[PDB]
Amino acid sequence: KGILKNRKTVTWPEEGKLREYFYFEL
Amino acid sequence: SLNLDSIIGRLLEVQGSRPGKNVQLTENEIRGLCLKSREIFLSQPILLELEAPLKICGDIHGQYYDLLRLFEYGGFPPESNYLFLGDYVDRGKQSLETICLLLAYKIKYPENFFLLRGNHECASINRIYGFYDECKRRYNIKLWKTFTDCFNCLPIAAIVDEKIFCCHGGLSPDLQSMEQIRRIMRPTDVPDQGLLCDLLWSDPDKDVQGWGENDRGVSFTFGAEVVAKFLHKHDLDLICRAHQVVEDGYEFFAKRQLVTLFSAPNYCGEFDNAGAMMSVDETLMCSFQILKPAD
Ligand SMILES: [Mn+2]
Ligand SMILES: [Mn+2]
Repeated sequence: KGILKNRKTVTWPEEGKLREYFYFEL
Repeated sequence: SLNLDSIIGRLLEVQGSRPGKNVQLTENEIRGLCLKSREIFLSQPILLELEAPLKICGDIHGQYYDLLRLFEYGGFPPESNYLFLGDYVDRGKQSLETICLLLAYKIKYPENFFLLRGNHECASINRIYGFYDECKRRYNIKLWKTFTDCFNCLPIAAIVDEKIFCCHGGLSPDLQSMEQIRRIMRPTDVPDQGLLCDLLWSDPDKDVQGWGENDRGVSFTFGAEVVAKFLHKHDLDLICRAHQVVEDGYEFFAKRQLVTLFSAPNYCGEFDNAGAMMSVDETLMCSFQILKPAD
């Protein structure tokens, strides 16, 4: 199932779905 | 003769343990991690050609429990694919646990886990900024030199689906063809100047036109126009790099043509920055997962 090689375009989502936050106790 | 699953299990067992317990592997287990991962680095290209989907991470700097949080939230291997952009050791308190887990995952999942070289994966740097002192305190000088020989074989850059160019530092004024990267022979040290140095040291600067002198005293800075001409000449869409701390964990440059990733939150207790991790799906749609302490 590897991803190492031996036509796509970069895209970004709607600005609401750009960041996903994870908060933790320090 | 490497019990990789036992190493990984002991590395992962300290999850959720307050305070920051160490994971003290044996000297021979760490030497096996170095030598086996070293073979895999040399058998794979120095310029990695990868395929989406994967998650890309910035500097860790021995913040081991922040590395565990990156895997917990992004998916422990092999639930997700990973490409790291270097600077695994120095400054932090647990460089050994950090690099050992990364090398272990590299051996366990050699075509779904990838590690690039940062400017701190270099003996003349990490002798000073912490890693050597950690190796001397918890093991011995011989093991530090074993790490150096391993680090000297790390790949230098990666290209994801022929559109996202990845390295630790940034562009080089001496980079005209990707073949110049593929021609670098391993093992090698990081020179004080040139293409290999620039790939691990240079930075983008919003205030420079073309190439400028870097405040670090090494390599150069480049401006928004250098990024655009580089992307156009090589039919690329984005440059993904690390090497600089950014408050939100990620930071765009030159109208989203370059992004800086930094994955160590609250950088060695000196900043109140977040840590980010860029997820790219199979269609090359890129989003950010941000790690931040609750306030
Ligand atoms: Mn760094
Ligand atoms: Mn760096």
